[PDB]
Amino acid sequence: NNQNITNYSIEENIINLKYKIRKNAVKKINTEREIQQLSNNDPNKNTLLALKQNLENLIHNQKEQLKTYQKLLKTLNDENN
Amino acid sequence: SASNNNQNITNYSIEENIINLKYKIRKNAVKKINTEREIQQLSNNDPNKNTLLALKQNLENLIHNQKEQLKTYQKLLKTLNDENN
Amino acid sequence: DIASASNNNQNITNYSIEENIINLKYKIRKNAVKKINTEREIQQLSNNDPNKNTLLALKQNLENLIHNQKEQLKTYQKLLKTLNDENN
Amino acid sequence: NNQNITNYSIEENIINLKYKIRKNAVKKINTEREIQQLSNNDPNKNTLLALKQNLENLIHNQKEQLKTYQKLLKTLNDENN
Repeated sequence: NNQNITNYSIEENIINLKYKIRKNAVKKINTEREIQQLSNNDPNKNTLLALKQNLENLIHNQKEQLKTYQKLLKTLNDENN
Repeated sequence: SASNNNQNITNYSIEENIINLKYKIRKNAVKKINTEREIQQLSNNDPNKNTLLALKQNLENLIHNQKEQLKTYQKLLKTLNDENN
Repeated sequence: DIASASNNNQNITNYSIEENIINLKYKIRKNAVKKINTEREIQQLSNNDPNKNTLLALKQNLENLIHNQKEQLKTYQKLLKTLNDENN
Repeated sequence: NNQNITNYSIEENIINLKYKIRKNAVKKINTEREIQQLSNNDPNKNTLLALKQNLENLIHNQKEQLKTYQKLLKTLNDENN
């Protein structure tokens, strides 16, 4: 009479986030890289920096998705664990 | 001679990224719907209510930043499929 | 033991899983469109071009992705009928 | 000209794939360990089996999309340009 894997579907959603976070971080750094190699370019330099910014927010929103799943998994395995 | 393509591969890489955001947006609208419903099948007390509430708010930002991501990727290729630099 | 079936009240079994299947449904539909694109640029392409090979090297794997995603959906779905929604 | 934006877009598909493969790898390993749960051949061990093995198919599939993209980006240093 024990829940089987139990804290499993929330374990792997946490993993999915860590690796989505570090991914778009790498993507972010590579957009800024690209932006820098462009100098007084055309209407691509400003489109990229928007895309860069969009990535920063996507990273913030995923970090708080993570913190919840993270902080929540410390909750349900509170007392009696 | 000239072979005026080169951009061949980047119309491609932008279209597929556009497709991706369009289906992510619609996918997350469902997740938001689902979330609002389990909220409603929950107590006014239960802590997991507050968790769900937040994951819904985070889902409201996500959809919004993916609308913005979409518009962008559009713009980049969108009109400026017009030989810029 | 045998009190009424309030499993439908407050549980993250209906949840967590539910979300994963919604994820798969829409990845399946996304990749179908993506493959349709690849079918299309393979139609408008050359038959001797360098891109026909890469494009004709991307559809392929989207076909297998679509198949492996359809199977993932049956599984997670089977894991749905099995627990709550006990086949009715 | 204008090939900076193109090396960018391929690179962004490439970075997205490295991390999808890496993420899908972590999920297999963690599904390799947990699938030897605790002998007690329970029901949901059947489900973890299928899940894990569709991870292998995902990984091998991403690994192919990414070599191509990598091979494609490679079409730039030397040969072309």
